Amino acid sequence: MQEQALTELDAEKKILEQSRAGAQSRVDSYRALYDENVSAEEKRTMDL
Amino acid sequence: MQEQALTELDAEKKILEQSRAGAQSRVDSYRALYDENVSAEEKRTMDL
Amino acid sequence: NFVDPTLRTGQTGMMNTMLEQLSQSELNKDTLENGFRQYLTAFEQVADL
Amino acid sequence: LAASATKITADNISQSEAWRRRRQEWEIQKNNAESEIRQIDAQLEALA
Repeated sequence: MQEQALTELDAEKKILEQSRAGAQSRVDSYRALYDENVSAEEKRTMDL
Repeated sequence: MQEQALTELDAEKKILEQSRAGAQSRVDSYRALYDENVSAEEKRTMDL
Repeated sequence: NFVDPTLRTGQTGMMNTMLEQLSQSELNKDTLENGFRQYLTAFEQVADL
Repeated sequence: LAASATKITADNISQSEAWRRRRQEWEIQKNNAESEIRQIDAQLEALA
């Protein structure tokens, strides 16, 4: 039963790794948004 | 009492399955939104 | 590496107004041809001078 | 009339850009829910 109690931790690690991957995808998305501050076309609107 | 401790897990699975179904409904909704990028009528507005 | 096909120095007003009209998201053949016919009208006028 | 039509085409570009930012928010939400599904599946595996 100790081996089962110890593969349960290898399962908890998978849960936390999916959390990590979700949060990393969010950081990747918002960094792109915040870095491309205004689109090439939002500047075109202001010039217009 | 072990059998009760073991049907409690069949109850935890139901909790997690409702979570799974909620999240799957959200994915289904947002995929439809993101796939139908602009409606047939939002394009009509731009042509107008 | 730095040439941007859309923004160019010395770009004529004709090309400016065409890029203006292609700056939406729905570029179907109808808008893509109307823009070019209008560009071509302006071009014809500046070529007849 | 040229000034009016210039403001009209500026509003057109602004509209389409608002819709593009909307679709980007939607893609972020779809990825949130899509990763939450993976997390809940890993959670169901930990429960099994």
